Amino acid sequence: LHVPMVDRTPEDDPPPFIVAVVGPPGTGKTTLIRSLVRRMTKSTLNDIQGPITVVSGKHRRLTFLECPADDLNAMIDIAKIADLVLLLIDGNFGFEMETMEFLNIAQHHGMPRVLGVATHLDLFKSQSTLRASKKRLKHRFWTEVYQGAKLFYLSGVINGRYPDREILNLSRFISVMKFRPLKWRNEHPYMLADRFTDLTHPELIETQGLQIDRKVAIYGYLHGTPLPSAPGTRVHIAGVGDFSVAQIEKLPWNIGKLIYMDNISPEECIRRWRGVDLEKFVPYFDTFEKLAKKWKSVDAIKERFLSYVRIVFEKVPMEFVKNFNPKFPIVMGGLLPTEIKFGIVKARLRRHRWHKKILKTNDPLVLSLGWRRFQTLPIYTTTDSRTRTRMLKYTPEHTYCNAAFYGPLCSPNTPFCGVQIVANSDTGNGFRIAATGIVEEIDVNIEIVKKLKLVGFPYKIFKNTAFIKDMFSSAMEVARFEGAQIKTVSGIRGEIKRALSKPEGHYRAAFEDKILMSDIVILRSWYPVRVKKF
Amino acid sequence: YSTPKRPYESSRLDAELKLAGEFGLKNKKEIYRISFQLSKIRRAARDLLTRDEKDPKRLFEGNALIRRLVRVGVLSEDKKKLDYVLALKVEDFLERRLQTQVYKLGLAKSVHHARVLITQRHIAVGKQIVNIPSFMVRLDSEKHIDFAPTSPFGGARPGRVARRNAARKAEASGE
Amino acid sequence: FGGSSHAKGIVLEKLGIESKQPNSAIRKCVRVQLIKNGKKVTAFVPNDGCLNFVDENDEVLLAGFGRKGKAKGDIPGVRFKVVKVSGVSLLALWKEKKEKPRS
RNA sequence: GUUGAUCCUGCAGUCAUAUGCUUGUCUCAAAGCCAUGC
RNA sequence: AUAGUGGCCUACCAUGGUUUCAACGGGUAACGGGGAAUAAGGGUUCGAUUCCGGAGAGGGAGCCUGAGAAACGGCUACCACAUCCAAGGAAGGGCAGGCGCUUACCCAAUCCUAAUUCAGGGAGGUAGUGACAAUAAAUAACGAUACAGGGCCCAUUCGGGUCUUGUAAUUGGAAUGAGUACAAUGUAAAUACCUUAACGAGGAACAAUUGGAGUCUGGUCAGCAGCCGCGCAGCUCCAAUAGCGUAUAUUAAGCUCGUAGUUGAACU
Repeated sequence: LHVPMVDRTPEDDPPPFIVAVVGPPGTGKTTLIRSLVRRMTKSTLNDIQGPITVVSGKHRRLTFLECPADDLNAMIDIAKIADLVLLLIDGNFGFEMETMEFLNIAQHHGMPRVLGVATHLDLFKSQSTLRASKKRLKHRFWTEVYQGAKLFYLSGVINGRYPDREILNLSRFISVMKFRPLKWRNEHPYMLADRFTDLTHPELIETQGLQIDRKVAIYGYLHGTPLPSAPGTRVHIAGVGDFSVAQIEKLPWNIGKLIYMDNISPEECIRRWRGVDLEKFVPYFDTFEKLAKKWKSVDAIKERFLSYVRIVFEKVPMEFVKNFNPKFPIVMGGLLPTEIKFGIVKARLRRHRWHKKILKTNDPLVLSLGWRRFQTLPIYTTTDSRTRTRMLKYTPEHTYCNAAFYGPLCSPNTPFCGVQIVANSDTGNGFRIAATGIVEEIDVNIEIVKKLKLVGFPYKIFKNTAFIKDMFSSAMEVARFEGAQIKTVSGIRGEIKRALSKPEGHYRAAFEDKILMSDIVILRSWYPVRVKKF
Repeated sequence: YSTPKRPYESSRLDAELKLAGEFGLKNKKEIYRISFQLSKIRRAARDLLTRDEKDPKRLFEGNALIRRLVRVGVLSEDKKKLDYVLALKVEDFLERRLQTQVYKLGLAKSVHHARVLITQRHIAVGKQIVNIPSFMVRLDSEKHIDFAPTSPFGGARPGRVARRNAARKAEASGE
Repeated sequence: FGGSSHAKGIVLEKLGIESKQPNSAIRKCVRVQLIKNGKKVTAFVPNDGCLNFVDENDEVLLAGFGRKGKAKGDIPGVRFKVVKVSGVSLLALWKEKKEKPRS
């Protein structure tokens, strides 16, 4: 309620509005971008320099973003910072099991206002049967995924595309309908980059090499809670790593000054301002003659009763210069205290809809936590009695685990999205969604328990005079556990008496009934194995 | 239409399916709507039993109502005394359905086999192909109910599955 | 209720209600403050668990139980049941037919 | 004209509000804020 | 004075004119009627009416054209009143439309106009929009054989009555349209509609459901002895059917007098 309140007030025309065009690579996304900006600037500009600052008057300026459908990272990176989803669809999607999983990412990380745009349904359809298919898509999406969004249908008029009233309906929905607040986004300072300049402190043998990072001046506008408040704060560069900032630039008789002037002694602050340690809690007073004679009369207390940024970096290293490219959009985050730390985190999970596998504990998983993408081994555990007595081997449809792993710690219990990684040529989406959940709590130094099983198969048993035919081969083992308490999966406990110098399985023990002849007589509580760190 | 007064009542609920068992229907909606028309007639039927004998209302709105019941093919002409009109019952409108008259006239060996033969562009009564099972034959159209000129069982084409069976013989056994 | 059929509210915390069948498996209850009245009303979630789905501190839709008051059984005096978190209707999240929003 | 026992039987309706799920074919369902233009 | 008789207007003179089977004053939230549907004519709806009459085109006064305007969908000036400025000056009238409860094509017909047998018409006509409702019916029909029976009903009972039964692609031919597609009709040029050769099934099919019970099958849980225990996954059955629930409401068994007030004999 106050997290939406901090966002809207400084936001005005030079802070843009975030709009992404997301869709398949084959369709004319770029054509829709050109005809969309054809309405804004006068009638003829059909050249793409994206991302670029779109000056849409003094009322609302915007900035537009597209990303290719094969990039696994920035498809995630665009999803959490958006304020409008504009999806372009074909006449060939809807049960395509490998091309439309990003819908779940926008479902989980925060859904803004969404849009369906139908364009290739004219070159493919020629008859009255397109009307039932469009309404069929209205049965699927987006009317079922959110009640309160409009599915648009546009003509296929690829390059040569209209300026007329249909993008006045599109710019009607863009121009009028605004954004719903995203909770955990607006508690962080976060900024999209607009311009990007490389300052190298000109040519020297300490300017280029194998290890040289230079002063990058980056340029953009602010979003969320204010980042310029102090120099030398922290930041995250997506895909590259977490860094600090060196120097940030911003382009949109008094005791209160003398206290912060640290070349002045505090007795000179008191001395200039008019006219010893907190290890003594009780404050200073004068002598009893002075306070007594001074406070003989008590009259003196008788009323006392009834925008734009120019950000400087000393980063990043030389190998990212060789990964320079046209600006496939890059976003800056801001890390908080109790999240710069590392720790073991406990998080609730479940299995994901339109996913077709199972998850062992040894296959590492790619996790998106806030602004950070990290590969971590997801060791699962369950309780069965409001206390843990086992772990599991792979998270089923049967039960839904309590997952634990080690990485960056995240106190405010954020929602938690887990992608199984594929290559750039496996499905058609850069990831495929493995599981989703929520950070439940933070807990360092916890220890999982897996109860193994020493095996003894019964054959002929009575209560007091009890042997096991086949359970052991060493006598000194039983000599050590003679002070212990044994079991059976049926639930009538035993207590071993004495090894009796027979290391053949046969030895005398105790049960508080006679264990039955279709039972399994065992022993419990085995070694509490460690956590894989990565 | 109109729903009956009680939805679940034992002697009437089993009396549904013995109508659905003989005639072979699919919905009690197709039972209730038939009783609904029999409801509206019967209220009017009791109206002309109160008024005077040889009232022209009892003549013009009586006998034409009587003759229309002979015209639809339900009231036999021996019972033409306006006192059998109260003694009408539910199955007689069910008996004049287009589905059941097929089975009575040989040709169907079931009431469910005739249901399939209605909806597959088969049997016509006049020169109009009828594919609604409730066509309500008017008793002047019984001995015109017959297999179509097209749509085999009537000839001159054997049909897409018989021609496909002919097609299989020519390609593997022949050439 | 105030006479109407439903009331929309906010989770404060998650309690503990257990069972005897099939064995001691936890059936739970949740604590919801009313948005419109400020009275604090408990509720029950009829399913296999589903405490996992909802959260602390989110938006629910309470609903009546249908007996003119009159709590069902050995759950002590709980009169209301939960239908919708975030507008997406728990039963649809129960099968798999929806995925829950961000909050 | 006045006291008891035995036998028999007995002790749902709502177009009336909101909401959830699926429907191959046919027909019929202000005295606030602004997209925009002079 | 006007196109025109006329207190219509002005000076004179007279003191008059209407009205008890009823002048005038006054209410009907229906801006007015002829008319259109259900058809008691009483009534509902529209009178914002299919035909016309009164109001207003930012508010004012003056002025015009035409046989027909009091033209604002004609002009000048006044007043509120804002837009541009090269700083001289120039200019429009605060309007619609939409949300809050995405609107295109054509004069082929009718009629009107025409520099008029040409063409035009913000006259006119033709497509977008759909569970509060609701409409028809598809999801299969008919044959064949070998294995096999402790099969079904009533009393939850103690027990009794009736045995015509199903599991196997054993297996075979039929029959069809949901949909795919030229052609023609339609023809505002024209879209859809009425027709149509060509295709097209043995269950992965060409992918119905929302329910409901069930003393059923499984898994390591208070808490412990002298001995014996307790509390998601395998299917089966019942229901209407493109429809089925859920929550709230709802229908059916102290004494007495005495006023307003009320009621009360007979009879030519």
